[PDB]
Amino acid sequence: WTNTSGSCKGRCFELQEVGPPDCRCDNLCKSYSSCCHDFDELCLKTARGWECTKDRCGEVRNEENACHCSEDCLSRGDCCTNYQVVCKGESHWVDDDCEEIRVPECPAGFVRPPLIIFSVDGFRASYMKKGSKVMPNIEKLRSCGTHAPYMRPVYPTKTFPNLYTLATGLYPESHGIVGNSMYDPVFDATFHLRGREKFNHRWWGGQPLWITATKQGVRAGTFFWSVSIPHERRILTILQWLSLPDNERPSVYAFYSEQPDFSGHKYGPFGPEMTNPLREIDKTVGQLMDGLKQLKLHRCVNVIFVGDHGMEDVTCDRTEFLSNYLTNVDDITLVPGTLGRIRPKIPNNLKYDPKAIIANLTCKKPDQHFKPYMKQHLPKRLHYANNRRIEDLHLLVERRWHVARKPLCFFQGDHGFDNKVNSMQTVFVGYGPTFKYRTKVPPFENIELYNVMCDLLGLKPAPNNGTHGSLNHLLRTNTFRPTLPEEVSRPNYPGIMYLQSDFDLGCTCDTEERHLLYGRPAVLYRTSYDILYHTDFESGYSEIFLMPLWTSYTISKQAEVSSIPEHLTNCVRPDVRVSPGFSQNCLAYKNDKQMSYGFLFPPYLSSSPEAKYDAFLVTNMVPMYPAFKRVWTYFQRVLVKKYASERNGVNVISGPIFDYNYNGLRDIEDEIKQYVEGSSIPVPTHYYSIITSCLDFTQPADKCDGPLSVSSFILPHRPDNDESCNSSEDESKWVEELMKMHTARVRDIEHLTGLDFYRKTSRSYSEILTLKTYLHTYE
Ligand SMILES: *[C@@H]1O[C@H](CO)[C@@H](O[C@@H]2O[C@H](CO)[C@@H](O[C@@H]3O[C@H](CO[C@H]4O[C@H](CO)[C@@H](O)[C@H](O[C@H]5O[C@H](CO)[C@@H](O)[C@H](O)[C@@H]5O[C@H]5O[C@H](CO)[C@@H](O)[C@H](O)[C@@H]5O)[C@@H]4O)[C@@H](O)[C@H](O)[C@@H]3O)[C@H](O)[C@H]2NC(C)=O)[C@H](O)[C@H]1NC(C)=O
Ligand SMILES: CC/C=C\C/C=C\C/C=C\C/C=C/C/C=C/C/C=C\CCC(=O)OC[C@@H](O)COP(=O)(O)O
Ligand SMILES: *[C@@H]1O[C@H](CO)[C@@H](O[C@@H]2O[C@H](CO)[C@@H](O)[C@H](O)[C@H]2NC(C)=O)[C@H](O)[C@H]1NC(C)=O
Ligand SMILES: *[C@@H]1O[C@H](CO)[C@@H](O[C@@H]2O[C@H](CO)[C@@H](O)[C@H](O)[C@H]2NC(C)=O)[C@H](O)[C@H]1NC(C)=O
Ligand SMILES: [Ca+2]
Ligand SMILES: [K+]
Ligand code: NA
Ligand SMILES: [Zn+2]
Ligand SMILES: [Zn+2]
Repeated sequence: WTNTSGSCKGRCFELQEVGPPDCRCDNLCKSYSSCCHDFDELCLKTARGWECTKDRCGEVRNEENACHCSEDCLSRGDCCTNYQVVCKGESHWVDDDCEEIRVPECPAGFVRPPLIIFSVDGFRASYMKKGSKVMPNIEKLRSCGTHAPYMRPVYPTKTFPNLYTLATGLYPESHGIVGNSMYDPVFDATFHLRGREKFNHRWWGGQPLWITATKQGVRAGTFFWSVSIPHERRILTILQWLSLPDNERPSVYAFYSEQPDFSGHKYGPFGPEMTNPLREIDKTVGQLMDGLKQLKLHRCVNVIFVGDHGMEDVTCDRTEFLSNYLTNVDDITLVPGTLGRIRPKIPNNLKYDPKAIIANLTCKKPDQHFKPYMKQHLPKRLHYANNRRIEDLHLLVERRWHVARKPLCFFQGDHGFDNKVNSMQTVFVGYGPTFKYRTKVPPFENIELYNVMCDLLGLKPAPNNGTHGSLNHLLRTNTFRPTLPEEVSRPNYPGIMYLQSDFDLGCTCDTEERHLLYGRPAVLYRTSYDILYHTDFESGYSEIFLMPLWTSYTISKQAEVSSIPEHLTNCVRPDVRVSPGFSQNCLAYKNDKQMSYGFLFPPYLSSSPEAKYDAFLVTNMVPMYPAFKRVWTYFQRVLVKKYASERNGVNVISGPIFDYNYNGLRDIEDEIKQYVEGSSIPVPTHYYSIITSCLDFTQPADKCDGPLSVSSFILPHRPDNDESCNSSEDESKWVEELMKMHTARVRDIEHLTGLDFYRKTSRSYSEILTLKTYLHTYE
C-alpha cells in the first residue's frame, strides 16, 4: 500500500528514492499509482503556457504559472526559457555565432561537464538534410559540433530494443529486450510496449547507464518520462535540476521525444506533413539551449542528439498475408509487420510443424516480399538469435512491406526492418567541450555509444558489445587508451618431420612480410597450431580442428587467374610438416555422400604450377557441402580477382567459423555437433573472408602508406541454397546477392574465431579499432 494522502509540496520531481508506504512525486509515480494526491496540481502547472511575453516581464510571482518571468526567476531556476530574450534583451542561442569550445566553461561548483542525452524517436538520418530552414537549432548543433552522416540502429529497428541498446551497449539478444513485444516461454508471460508487465525488472538485462552512473557515485536524472508530461515541462525539469545545489545536482540527464515517429507513421517519411513535427522538435531543442544559456551552461554541457531508428514508406497496399502460403494460420501467433516471429498460438503445441511451415514460405512467389529463416541462419551481423525470447522461426521482411497473418490508410510509415536498410538509419550529433568542433565522422553503430557516454562521465563501462576506443575520434579529450590483447597461444613453426610414405590418408594426386601485411593474427585462446609458409599463402593450421584457423594471402591487381587442370581435379596431397595423425583424410570425403571439400587458398590464383601444387595440400582443405561450393568456387575463382582489379590488389584472410550454439562466439570443442562422415573432422557453420586494401586506391595493397579499406563476410555453411531463390541460375545471378546479405565486421569475425587482427600496422590502435567495426553495407 502507498499512502497517497501525503503532499508533493517542496518535492516536485525530487530525485530522492521513495518507496511505499510513502507517496511519490516523480515520473514513475503514475505507472505505480503512487503519486501524492496533489502531484498533478503542484507539479504539473500549465497556466500561461511556456513562453514569456513582454507583458509579463517583472511580474509578481504567481506560483500557479507554468514558468516565471518575475525578477527572481533566475536565482530560483524556474524562468521560462525565453525570459532573458524577451525581458532582458538577450539573443536566442541559435542566433549566436558558433564558437569553438576548447574547454568547458562551467559556473562555480561544476566539477565536470554535465551530459544531456536528447533522444528523438523515428528520426531518419536523411531528415537532417532539411537543414536550418526547418531545424535551425539542430542544424547549429550538427554543423558546429561533431556529427555522423548516420548512426546504425540494432535489429529489430524498433523503439524498445534500440533505446535499451543505447543505454547498455548490448545487442538485444544480450540485454533481453528483443522486441517491443515478446513472449518469454520460461516466465510464460508477455511483454508489451503498452501496459504494466514491462515495469517488471525481470525483463531487463545488462547494466544501463543510469545504474552504471549510480553505482560509481555519479548522479543521474530520470531516464523515463510519463507520457502525460509535456515536452516543455520535461525541459523545465531538466533545467531546474541543473540549478540544484552542488550536493544535489545530477551529472547526466535524458530527454525523450516520441516525435517525429508518430507523424512518420501517420504520413510517411517524405510527407509534407513532416515539416511541422520537425519544427516542433527544433523548438524544444531551442528551449533547452536558451535555458542553458540563461544558466551560463551553454559552453559547459555536452549534448548528444540521437535517434533510435529511421522510418520507411509502408502502406496498407503492401502487405503479405501468411494465409496465402499456409493452410491454418489461426493456429499460429505472429509478431507481425516489418518483421515476423512465429510460434504456435498455444504454447508448446505439439502439432506445430516448423519444417512444413518454412517449406511453404520458401521461394513460393516470384516477387515474395519476405524471407523465412530459422534464427541460426539469420545473417550473423544482426546478432539476433541467442535468447529464449527470440522465436526459432523468423521472417526477414523486404523494406516498404508488411507481413500479416491474414486479411481479417491511417498509416503510411513504419520501421523494424534489417538494420542496414538506408531508411532505418538514424541520427547522431555531439556538441560541447568534450566533442570535436565542426567535425564529421564516419557512420557507426549505436552499440558503441554506451562506452562513449561512460567516457564523457568518467565512468567505467560494464561489459558490453561496443569496442572501446573505436569512437575516440569523436572526442577532443576523455578518450580511452585501448591496449592490445595478449596472445594466449604462440604457434609452432614445424619443418618437415615426415615422408609421403608416412601417410595413409586415402588421397591421390596424379612470405610472412608479403602475405601477412598487417601481421599475423594473435590466437586469444588455448590451443595448438602451426604456422605454415608457402609461395602464395600462409596459414595458421590447427592441430586440433584439423584445418587452418586462418589462411592469408595477397593478390596483386595484375595477378593472373589460372584454371585447374583436369588431372588435378581430385588432387589432394599430404603435408610433410604436419603429422598424419593431425591431418584430415580423403577417405572420409570419398565416403560421405553429402559432404565435399574446398580450399582456403584457391589453386586458381597460384603464382606457378609448382606453387599450385601447394594449394592441393591436405592442410589447405576444408569440408564444404556442394551447395556451398557453388558459392565458394565463384568467390575464389571470380570475385577475389575482381576485388584485386577494382581495389588495386587485395590481402585476403579466410577461415572457418564454428558457432553451433549461435551465440556469436567461438565454439569450444564440446560445442561442435557435426563432423565429416566417419571422421573427427569438424564442420564449420560458416566461412569468413576479410579483404583489405589501401584506402587510397592509387597505392597497391602491399605498398600502402596510409589508412586501410576493408570488407568482410561471414557466409553460412548450408547443405542447400534455399536462401537464394534464384540459385537455379548461374552463380553470376545470385552469389554476390547472398554475399552482400552476409557482410560482416572484422570485429564479428574476432568474436567468432578468438583471433585478433591488424596487430602490426602503421596506424594508431584507435584507428584500427574503427576499421574493425566498419561494416560494408552495399546500400
Ligand atoms: C555482448 O556483450 C555481452 C556482455 O559482455 C556478452 O554477454 C556475456 O557473455 C558471457 C560469456 O558467454 C556470459 O558469461 C556467463 O555468465 C554467466 C552468468 O551470467 C549471469 O550473471 C551475469 C552478471 O551479472 C549477468 O550479466 C547475466 O545476465 C544474463 O542472464 C540474465 C538472466 O537470464 C538475463 O536477464 C540477461 O539479459 C543476460 O542474458 C543473456 O546472457 C545469457 C548468458 O548468460 C543468455 O543465456 C541470454 O540469452 C542472454 O543472451 C546472468 O545473470 C555464467 O553462468 C557463465 O559462467 C559465464 O560467465 C555473460 O553472462 C554475458 N552477459 C550478458 C549481459 O549477456 C556477449 O557475449 C557479447 N556478444 C558478442 C557476440 O560478443
Ligand atoms: C523504453 C527504453 C528504456 C530505457 C532506455 C532509456 C534511455 C535510453 C537512452 C537515451 C535516451 C533516453 C531515453 C529515455 C526514454 C524515455 C521514454 C521511454 C519510452 C517511451 C516509449 C515510447 O513512447 O514509444 C513510442 C512508441 O511510438 C514506439 O513504438 P514503435 O514506433 O512501434 O517502436
Ligand atoms: C497517510 O498520510 C497522512 C498524511 O501524512 C497521515 O495523516 C497524518 O496522520 C497522523 C495520525 O497519527 C496525524 O497526526 C496527522 O494529523 C495526519 N496529517 C494529515 C495532514 O492528515 C496518515 O497517518 C497516513 N496514513 C497511515 C500512516 O496509515
Ligand atoms: C502448404 O501449401 C500446400 C498448398 O500448396 C497445402 O496443401 C493443401 O493442403 C490441404 C489440406 O492440408 C489440401 O486438401 C489441399 O488440397 C492442399 N492445397 C493444394 C493447393 O494442393 C498445405 O496445407 C500447406 N502446408 C501448410 C503447413 O500450411
Ligand atoms: Ca558459439
Ligand atoms: K563426397
Ligand atoms: Na534455391
Ligand atoms: Zn522508436
Ligand atoms: Zn514507430
